[PDB]
Amino acid sequence: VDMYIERAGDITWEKDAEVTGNSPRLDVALDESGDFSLVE
Amino acid sequence: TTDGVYRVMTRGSTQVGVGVMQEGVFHTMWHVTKGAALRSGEGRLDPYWGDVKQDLVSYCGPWKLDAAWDGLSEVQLLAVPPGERAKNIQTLPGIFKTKDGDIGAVALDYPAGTSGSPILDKSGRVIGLYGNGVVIGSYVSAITQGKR
Repeated sequence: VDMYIERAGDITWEKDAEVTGNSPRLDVALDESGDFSLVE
Repeated sequence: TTDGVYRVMTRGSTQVGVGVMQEGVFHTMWHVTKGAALRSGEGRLDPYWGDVKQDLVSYCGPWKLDAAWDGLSEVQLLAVPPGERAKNIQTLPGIFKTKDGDIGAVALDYPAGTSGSPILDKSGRVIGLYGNGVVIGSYVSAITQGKR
């Protein structure tokens, strides 16, 4: 299986960016497999 | 080798993720490549460091990205979705609260092949990578940053 990379852009902040999304505060645990789960 | 954001492709061809070239090191998420070597032109990039718990891997050298969210300011996801031009999405992160401290998180839901896309602070520095997270039915990604 050939995995390969292609350049897609510069790493730059864009002044004209779409703004969206919430800012939830969540309790989580991170297990040994790198999986986040919610906690209560 | 050139600095930038990159698609990670497999073989028809499919985009399985994204990563960041900086200071001669390619940075992406473990779940994207599982550490496999990557072709870049006629060259090969070999893994150098990886960690399943952090869900991160670096190629050609140690992890170089060390900026962190300031906890107050909006950030931008430099999303590189499959089949789409790199685009910036600005957002105020929420927070993953964990026993070992708080982590920024972005409540943005892009296709799986966007995993590894960089999240940027206002100065243009990569503060982490997108694509390891939790579901609340909306996905929320940690801002995953390694250690330099």
